[PDB]
Amino acid sequence: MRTKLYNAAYFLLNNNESFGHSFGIRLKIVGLNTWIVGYAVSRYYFSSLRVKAAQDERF
Amino acid sequence: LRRKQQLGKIYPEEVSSYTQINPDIANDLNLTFNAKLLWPVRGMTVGAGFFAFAHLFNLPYSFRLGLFVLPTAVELAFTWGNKTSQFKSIEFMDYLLQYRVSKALLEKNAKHFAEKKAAYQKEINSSQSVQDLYNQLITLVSEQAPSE
Ligand SMILES: CCCCCCCCCCCCCCCCCC(=O)OC[C@H](COP(=O)([O-])OCC(O)COP(=O)([O-])OC[C@@H](COC(=O)CCCCCCCCCCCCCCCCC)OC(=O)CCCCCCCCCCCCCCCCC)OC(=O)CCCCCCCCCCCCCCCCC
Ligand SMILES: COC1=C(OC)C(=O)C(C/C=C(\C)CC/C=C(\C)CC/C=C(\C)CC/C=C(\C)CC/C=C(\C)CC/C=C(\C)CC/C=C(\C)CCC=C(C)C)=C(C)C1=O
Ligand SMILES: CCCCCCCCCCCCCCCCCC(=O)OC[C@H](COP(=O)(O)OCCN)OC(=O)CCCCCCCCCCCCCCCCC
Repeated sequence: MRTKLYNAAYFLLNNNESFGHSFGIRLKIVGLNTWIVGYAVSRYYFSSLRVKAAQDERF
Repeated sequence: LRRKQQLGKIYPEEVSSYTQINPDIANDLNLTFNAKLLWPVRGMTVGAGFFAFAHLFNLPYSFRLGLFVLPTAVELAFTWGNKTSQFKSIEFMDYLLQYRVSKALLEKNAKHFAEKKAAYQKEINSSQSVQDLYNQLITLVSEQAPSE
Protein backbone atom coordinates (compact mmCIF):
# COMPACT_ATOMS: atom_id res chain seq x y z
CA MET A 1 0.00 0.00 0.00
CA ARG A 2 1.54 3.26 -1.20
CA THR A 3 1.40 5.57 1.82
CA LYS A 4 -0.21 8.95 1.22
CA LEU A 5 1.70 12.22 1.48
CA TYR A 6 0.94 15.89 2.01
CA ASN A 7 2.52 19.30 1.44
CA ALA A 8 3.43 20.88 4.76
CA ALA A 9 1.39 24.05 5.12
CA TYR A 10 4.21 26.21 6.48
CA PHE A 11 6.18 25.54 3.29
CA LEU A 12 3.49 27.04 1.03
CA LEU A 13 1.70 29.73 3.08
CA ASN A 14 2.54 33.38 2.54
CA ASN A 15 4.19 34.70 5.69
CA ASN A 16 1.62 36.39 7.91
CA GLU A 17 1.68 38.78 10.84
CA SER A 18 -0.14 36.37 13.16
CA PHE A 19 2.49 33.65 12.79
CA GLY A 20 5.20 36.20 13.46
CA HIS A 21 3.52 37.77 16.46
CA SER A 22 2.77 34.49 18.22
CA PHE A 23 5.93 32.58 17.39
CA GLY A 24 7.91 35.62 18.53
CA ILE A 25 6.57 35.24 22.05
CA ARG A 26 7.04 31.48 21.93
CA LEU A 27 10.64 31.90 20.79
CA LYS A 28 11.28 34.51 23.48
CA ILE A 29 10.26 32.05 26.18
CA VAL A 30 12.11 29.19 24.46
CA GLY A 31 15.25 31.32 24.33
CA LEU A 32 14.99 32.29 27.98
CA ASN A 33 14.62 28.71 29.20
CA THR A 34 17.23 27.34 26.80
CA TRP A 35 19.69 30.02 27.87
CA ILE A 36 19.20 29.21 31.56
CA VAL A 37 19.54 25.46 31.06
CA GLY A 38 22.52 25.87 28.75
CA TYR A 39 24.26 28.12 31.25
CA ALA A 40 23.78 25.49 33.94
CA VAL A 41 25.10 22.78 31.62
CA SER A 42 28.05 24.96 30.61
CA ARG A 43 29.05 25.57 34.22
CA TYR A 44 28.80 21.85 34.91
CA TYR A 45 30.81 20.96 31.81
CA PHE A 46 33.64 23.43 32.40
CA SER A 47 33.89 22.49 36.08
CA SER A 48 34.09 18.84 34.98
CA LEU A 49 37.32 19.48 33.08
CA ARG A 50 40.62 18.05 34.31
CA VAL A 51 43.62 20.01 35.56
CA LYS A 52 46.43 20.97 33.21
CA ALA A 53 49.23 18.39 33.08
CA ALA A 54 52.95 18.77 32.49
CA GLN A 55 54.59 18.56 29.08
CA ASP A 56 55.02 15.04 27.70
CA GLU A 57 53.63 13.39 30.84
CA ARG A 58 52.34 9.82 31.09
CA PHE A 59 49.77 9.20 33.83
CA LEU B 1 48.13 22.61 41.35
CA ARG B 2 50.46 23.47 44.23
CA ARG B 3 51.47 19.86 44.82
CA LYS B 4 51.91 19.15 41.11
CA GLN B 5 54.02 22.29 40.75
CA GLN B 6 56.29 21.06 43.53
CA LEU B 7 56.55 17.64 41.89
CA GLY B 8 56.91 19.08 38.39
CA LYS B 9 56.53 15.89 36.37
CA ILE B 10 55.46 12.31 37.09
CA TYR B 11 57.03 9.26 35.48
CA PRO B 12 55.33 5.87 35.06
CA GLU B 13 57.85 4.13 37.32
CA GLU B 14 56.60 6.01 40.38
CA VAL B 15 52.96 5.37 39.48
CA SER B 16 53.64 1.65 39.19
CA SER B 17 55.53 1.86 42.49
CA TYR B 18 52.52 3.34 44.28
CA THR B 19 50.25 0.76 42.65
CA GLN B 20 50.86 -1.29 45.82
CA ILE B 21 48.42 0.71 47.93
CA ASN B 22 46.09 1.97 45.15
CA PRO B 23 45.72 -0.44 42.22
CA ASP B 24 43.69 2.18 40.32
CA ILE B 25 46.34 4.90 40.59
CA ALA B 26 46.70 5.22 36.81
CA ASN B 27 42.92 5.17 36.35
CA ASP B 28 42.65 7.96 38.94
CA LEU B 29 45.69 9.96 37.85
CA ASN B 30 44.33 10.06 34.29
CA LEU B 31 41.04 11.59 35.46
CA THR B 32 42.77 14.37 37.43
CA PHE B 33 45.48 15.59 35.04
CA ASN B 34 45.33 16.48 31.35
CA ALA B 35 47.85 13.78 30.49
CA LYS B 36 46.18 11.94 27.60
CA LEU B 37 42.88 12.18 25.75
CA LEU B 38 40.34 9.67 27.10
CA TRP B 39 37.93 7.98 24.69
CA PRO B 40 34.85 6.26 26.14
CA VAL B 41 35.95 2.93 24.71
CA ARG B 42 33.57 0.91 26.88
CA GLY B 43 30.71 3.21 25.91
CA MET B 44 31.61 2.95 22.23
CA THR B 45 31.78 -0.85 22.50
CA VAL B 46 28.32 -0.95 24.08
CA GLY B 47 27.13 1.36 21.31
CA ALA B 48 28.55 -0.99 18.68
CA GLY B 49 26.79 -3.91 20.36
CA PHE B 50 23.50 -2.03 20.26
CA PHE B 51 24.25 -1.20 16.61
CA ALA B 52 24.65 -4.91 15.86
CA PHE B 53 21.38 -5.62 17.68
CA ALA B 54 19.56 -2.97 15.64
CA HIS B 55 21.13 -4.20 12.40
CA LEU B 56 19.87 -7.69 13.23
CA PHE B 57 16.37 -6.40 14.02
CA ASN B 58 16.26 -3.86 11.17
CA LEU B 59 15.74 -0.68 13.17
CA PRO B 60 15.91 2.75 11.51
CA TYR B 61 19.39 4.22 11.38
CA SER B 62 18.35 7.15 13.58
CA PHE B 63 17.59 4.76 16.44
CA ARG B 64 20.96 3.04 16.21
CA LEU B 65 22.85 6.34 16.00
CA GLY B 66 20.99 7.48 19.11
CA LEU B 67 21.73 4.18 20.86
CA PHE B 68 25.38 4.62 19.93
CA VAL B 69 25.48 8.14 21.36
CA LEU B 70 23.64 7.23 24.56
CA PRO B 71 26.12 4.69 26.02
CA THR B 72 28.93 7.01 24.96
CA ALA B 73 27.23 9.84 26.83
CA VAL B 74 26.85 7.64 29.90
CA GLU B 75 30.52 6.67 29.78
CA LEU B 76 31.60 10.31 29.46
CA ALA B 77 29.32 11.38 32.31
CA PHE B 78 30.67 8.65 34.60
CA THR B 79 34.26 9.42 33.57
CA TRP B 80 34.68 13.20 33.78
CA GLY B 81 34.19 15.09 37.01
CA ASN B 82 34.98 12.44 39.61
CA LYS B 83 36.66 14.75 42.10
CA THR B 84 37.46 11.78 44.35
CA SER B 85 40.19 10.91 41.87
CA GLN B 86 41.67 14.32 42.68
CA PHE B 87 41.89 13.40 46.37
CA LYS B 88 43.60 10.14 45.44
CA SER B 89 45.96 12.08 43.17
CA ILE B 90 46.79 14.40 46.07
CA GLU B 91 47.60 11.40 48.26
CA PHE B 92 49.79 9.89 45.56
CA MET B 93 51.59 13.18 44.99
CA ASP B 94 52.33 13.52 48.70
CA TYR B 95 53.74 9.99 48.67
CA LEU B 96 55.78 10.76 45.55
CA LEU B 97 57.21 13.97 47.00
CA GLN B 98 58.30 12.19 50.17
CA TYR B 99 59.83 9.39 48.09
CA ARG B 100 61.69 11.82 45.83
CA VAL B 101 63.06 13.77 48.79
CA SER B 102 64.30 10.58 50.42
CA LYS B 103 65.80 9.43 47.11
CA ALA B 104 67.63 12.74 46.76
CA LEU B 105 69.00 12.30 50.27
CA LEU B 106 70.12 8.80 49.30
CA GLU B 107 71.98 10.09 46.25
CA LYS B 108 73.55 13.02 48.08
CA ASN B 109 75.15 10.87 50.79
CA ALA B 110 75.80 7.75 48.70
CA LYS B 111 79.56 8.34 48.56
CA HIS B 112 79.79 8.96 52.30
CA PHE B 113 78.10 5.63 53.09
CA ALA B 114 80.03 3.54 50.55
CA GLU B 115 82.55 2.20 53.06
CA LYS B 116 80.01 1.61 55.81
CA LYS B 117 77.71 -0.07 53.29
CA ALA B 118 80.52 -2.37 52.15
CA ALA B 119 81.22 -3.33 55.76
CA TYR B 120 77.52 -3.83 56.51
CA GLN B 121 76.58 -6.04 53.57
CA LYS B 122 79.25 -8.55 54.65
CA GLU B 123 77.92 -8.83 58.22
CA ILE B 124 74.11 -8.75 57.82
CA ASN B 125 72.60 -11.09 55.24
CA SER B 126 69.17 -9.42 55.51
CA SER B 127 67.84 -6.75 53.16
CA GLN B 128 65.42 -5.32 55.74
CA SER B 129 65.77 -1.66 56.61
CA VAL B 130 68.00 -0.43 59.42
CA GLN B 131 65.12 1.38 61.12
CA ASP B 132 62.95 -1.73 61.29
CA LEU B 133 65.79 -3.92 62.55
CA TYR B 134 66.72 -1.36 65.18
CA ASN B 135 63.14 -1.04 66.42
CA GLN B 136 62.98 -4.82 66.68
CA LEU B 137 66.29 -4.82 68.56
CA ILE B 138 65.04 -2.14 70.94
CA THR B 139 61.93 -4.20 71.66
CA LEU B 140 64.07 -7.30 72.16
CA VAL B 141 66.24 -5.46 74.67
CA SER B 142 63.23 -3.99 76.46
CA GLU B 143 61.75 -7.48 76.79
CA GLN B 144 64.63 -9.88 77.46
CA ALA B 145 67.52 -7.74 78.70
CA PRO B 146 67.81 -7.85 82.52
CA SER B 147 67.16 -4.46 84.10
CA GLU B 148 69.83 -5.08 86.76
C1 LIG C 1 26.75 25.44 12.70
C2 LIG C 1 28.11 25.11 13.26
C3 LIG C 1 28.42 25.89 14.52
C4 LIG C 1 29.75 25.53 15.16
C5 LIG C 1 30.03 26.27 16.45
C6 LIG C 1 31.33 25.88 17.12
C7 LIG C 1 31.54 26.52 18.48
C8 LIG C 1 32.79 26.07 19.19
C9 LIG C 1 32.89 26.57 20.62
C10 LIG C 1 34.14 26.11 21.35
C11 LIG C 1 34.09 26.35 22.85
C12 LIG C 1 33.92 27.81 23.24
C13 LIG C 1 33.79 28.02 24.73
C14 LIG C 1 33.70 29.48 25.15
C15 LIG C 1 33.74 29.69 26.65
C16 LIG C 1 33.50 31.12 27.08
C17 LIG C 1 33.73 31.34 28.57
C18 LIG C 1 35.18 31.21 28.95
O1 LIG C 1 36.09 31.74 28.38
O2 LIG C 1 35.33 30.43 30.03
C19 LIG C 1 36.68 30.03 30.37
C20 LIG C 1 36.66 28.56 30.67
C21 LIG C 1 36.15 28.30 32.06
O3 LIG C 1 34.72 28.47 32.08
P1 LIG C 1 34.00 28.97 33.41
O4 LIG C 1 34.51 30.31 33.77
O5 LIG C 1 34.09 27.88 34.41
O6 LIG C 1 32.47 29.08 32.97
C22 LIG C 1 32.16 29.44 31.61
C23 LIG C 1 30.67 29.66 31.50
O7 LIG C 1 30.34 30.02 30.16
C24 LIG C 1 30.19 30.74 32.43
O8 LIG C 1 30.96 31.93 32.19
P2 LIG C 1 30.29 33.36 32.41
O9 LIG C 1 29.63 33.35 33.73
O10 LIG C 1 31.30 34.40 32.12
O11 LIG C 1 29.15 33.39 31.30
C25 LIG C 1 28.91 34.61 30.55
C26 LIG C 1 27.42 34.79 30.39
C27 LIG C 1 27.10 35.76 29.28
O12 LIG C 1 25.69 35.66 28.99
C28 LIG C 1 25.06 36.78 28.63
O13 LIG C 1 25.03 37.77 29.31
C29 LIG C 1 24.42 36.64 27.29
C30 LIG C 1 24.70 37.82 26.36
C31 LIG C 1 24.34 37.53 24.92
C32 LIG C 1 24.57 38.69 23.98
C33 LIG C 1 24.38 38.33 22.52
C34 LIG C 1 24.32 39.53 21.59
C35 LIG C 1 24.01 39.16 20.15
C36 LIG C 1 23.41 40.30 19.33
C37 LIG C 1 22.23 39.87 18.48
C38 LIG C 1 21.63 40.98 17.64
C39 LIG C 1 20.52 40.51 16.72
C40 LIG C 1 19.87 41.64 15.94
C41 LIG C 1 18.81 41.16 14.95
C42 LIG C 1 18.08 42.29 14.25
C43 LIG C 1 17.05 41.81 13.24
C44 LIG C 1 16.31 42.92 12.52
C45 LIG C 1 15.49 43.79 13.44
O14 LIG C 1 26.84 33.50 30.05
C46 LIG C 1 27.08 32.99 28.84
O15 LIG C 1 28.09 33.20 28.21
C47 LIG C 1 25.96 32.11 28.37
C48 LIG C 1 26.43 30.75 27.88
C49 LIG C 1 25.32 29.72 27.81
C50 LIG C 1 24.85 29.40 26.41
C51 LIG C 1 23.39 29.00 26.34
C52 LIG C 1 22.98 28.36 25.02
C53 LIG C 1 23.48 26.94 24.85
C54 LIG C 1 22.80 26.18 23.72
C55 LIG C 1 22.94 26.83 22.35
C56 LIG C 1 24.37 26.90 21.83
C57 LIG C 1 24.50 27.55 20.47
C58 LIG C 1 23.84 26.78 19.34
C59 LIG C 1 24.00 27.42 17.97
C60 LIG C 1 23.34 26.65 16.85
C61 LIG C 1 23.44 27.32 15.49
C62 LIG C 1 22.75 26.55 14.37
C63 LIG C 1 22.80 27.27 13.05
O16 LIG C 1 38.01 28.00 30.61
C64 LIG C 1 38.79 28.30 29.56
O17 LIG C 1 39.76 29.00 29.63
C65 LIG C 1 38.29 27.65 28.30
C66 LIG C 1 38.23 28.64 27.14
C67 LIG C 1 37.31 28.19 26.01
C68 LIG C 1 37.83 27.02 25.20
C69 LIG C 1 37.34 25.66 25.69
C70 LIG C 1 37.72 24.52 24.76
C71 LIG C 1 37.03 23.20 25.06
C72 LIG C 1 37.28 22.14 24.01
C73 LIG C 1 36.46 20.87 24.19
C74 LIG C 1 36.71 19.81 23.13
C75 LIG C 1 35.71 19.83 21.98
C76 LIG C 1 35.75 21.09 21.12
C77 LIG C 1 34.85 21.02 19.89
C78 LIG C 1 34.93 22.25 19.00
C79 LIG C 1 34.06 22.16 17.76
C80 LIG C 1 34.20 23.34 16.81
C81 LIG C 1 33.35 23.20 15.57
C1 LIG D 1 3.09 30.10 19.30
O1 LIG D 1 2.36 29.10 18.55
C2 LIG D 1 2.94 28.63 17.41
C3 LIG D 1 3.33 27.36 17.27
O2 LIG D 1 3.25 26.43 18.26
C4 LIG D 1 2.02 25.68 18.33
C5 LIG D 1 3.88 26.88 15.99
O3 LIG D 1 4.11 25.69 15.82
C6 LIG D 1 4.14 27.86 14.93
C7 LIG D 1 4.87 27.34 13.71
C8 LIG D 1 6.12 26.56 13.94
C9 LIG D 1 7.09 26.19 13.12
C10 LIG D 1 7.16 26.48 11.69
C11 LIG D 1 8.21 25.39 13.75
C12 LIG D 1 9.14 24.70 12.73
C13 LIG D 1 10.24 25.61 12.27
C14 LIG D 1 11.34 25.96 12.92
C15 LIG D 1 11.69 25.46 14.30
C16 LIG D 1 12.34 26.91 12.30
C17 LIG D 1 13.00 27.86 13.32
C18 LIG D 1 14.30 27.31 13.84
C19 LIG D 1 14.96 27.89 14.85
C20 LIG D 1 14.44 29.08 15.51
C21 LIG D 1 16.26 27.36 15.40
C22 LIG D 1 17.53 27.84 14.65
C23 LIG D 1 17.98 29.19 15.13
C24 LIG D 1 18.97 29.47 15.98
C25 LIG D 1 19.82 28.42 16.63
C26 LIG D 1 19.29 30.89 16.36
C27 LIG D 1 20.80 31.18 16.34
C28 LIG D 1 21.10 32.64 16.48
C29 LIG D 1 22.29 33.24 16.40
C30 LIG D 1 23.58 32.50 16.17
C31 LIG D 1 22.42 34.73 16.56
C32 LIG D 1 22.86 35.41 15.25
C33 LIG D 1 23.18 36.86 15.45
C34 LIG D 1 24.32 37.39 15.89
C35 LIG D 1 25.52 36.57 16.27
C36 LIG D 1 24.48 38.88 16.04
C37 LIG D 1 25.58 39.46 15.13
C38 LIG D 1 25.77 40.93 15.37
C39 LIG D 1 26.41 41.52 16.38
C40 LIG D 1 27.07 40.77 17.50
C41 LIG D 1 26.51 43.02 16.46
C42 LIG D 1 27.96 43.52 16.64
C43 LIG D 1 28.26 43.71 18.09
C44 LIG D 1 29.30 44.41 18.57
C45 LIG D 1 29.53 44.54 20.00
C46 LIG D 1 30.26 45.09 17.70
C47 LIG D 1 3.71 29.14 15.04
C48 LIG D 1 3.84 30.17 13.97
C49 LIG D 1 3.09 29.59 16.31
O4 LIG D 1 2.71 30.75 16.43
C1 LIG E 1 19.00 20.65 22.65
C2 LIG E 1 18.82 19.17 22.90
C3 LIG E 1 20.10 18.46 23.32
C4 LIG E 1 20.65 18.88 24.67
C5 LIG E 1 21.75 17.96 25.18
C6 LIG E 1 22.23 18.29 26.59
C7 LIG E 1 23.38 17.41 27.06
C8 LIG E 1 23.75 17.59 28.52
C9 LIG E 1 24.92 16.73 28.96
C10 LIG E 1 25.24 16.82 30.45
C11 LIG E 1 26.52 16.10 30.84
C12 LIG E 1 27.79 16.82 30.40
C13 LIG E 1 29.04 15.96 30.41
C14 LIG E 1 30.25 16.67 29.85
C15 LIG E 1 31.43 15.77 29.54
C16 LIG E 1 32.49 16.46 28.69
C17 LIG E 1 33.65 15.56 28.31
C18 LIG E 1 34.51 16.16 27.24
O1 LIG E 1 34.44 15.88 26.07
O2 LIG E 1 35.36 17.05 27.74
C19 LIG E 1 36.41 17.52 26.86
C20 LIG E 1 37.50 16.49 26.84
C21 LIG E 1 38.86 17.09 27.10
O3 LIG E 1 38.82 17.82 28.34
P1 LIG E 1 40.05 17.87 29.35
O4 LIG E 1 40.66 16.48 29.38
O5 LIG E 1 39.64 18.39 30.67
O6 LIG E 1 41.12 18.85 28.66
C22 LIG E 1 41.02 20.29 28.82
C23 LIG E 1 41.56 20.71 30.15
N1 LIG E 1 41.92 22.15 30.16
O7 LIG E 1 37.52 15.88 25.51
C24 LIG E 1 38.15 14.71 25.37
O8 LIG E 1 38.82 14.20 26.22
C25 LIG E 1 37.89 14.12 24.02
C26 LIG E 1 37.46 12.66 24.08
C27 LIG E 1 36.14 12.45 24.80
C28 LIG E 1 34.92 12.83 23.98
C29 LIG E 1 34.57 11.84 22.89
C30 LIG E 1 33.29 12.16 22.14
C31 LIG E 1 32.86 11.09 21.15
C32 LIG E 1 31.61 11.44 20.35
C33 LIG E 1 31.16 10.33 19.42
C34 LIG E 1 29.99 10.71 18.53
C35 LIG E 1 29.45 9.55 17.71
C36 LIG E 1 28.26 9.91 16.83
C37 LIG E 1 28.61 10.64 15.55
C38 LIG E 1 27.40 11.10 14.77
C39 LIG E 1 27.71 11.67 13.39
C40 LIG E 1 28.14 10.64 12.36
C41 LIG E 1 28.27 11.22 10.97
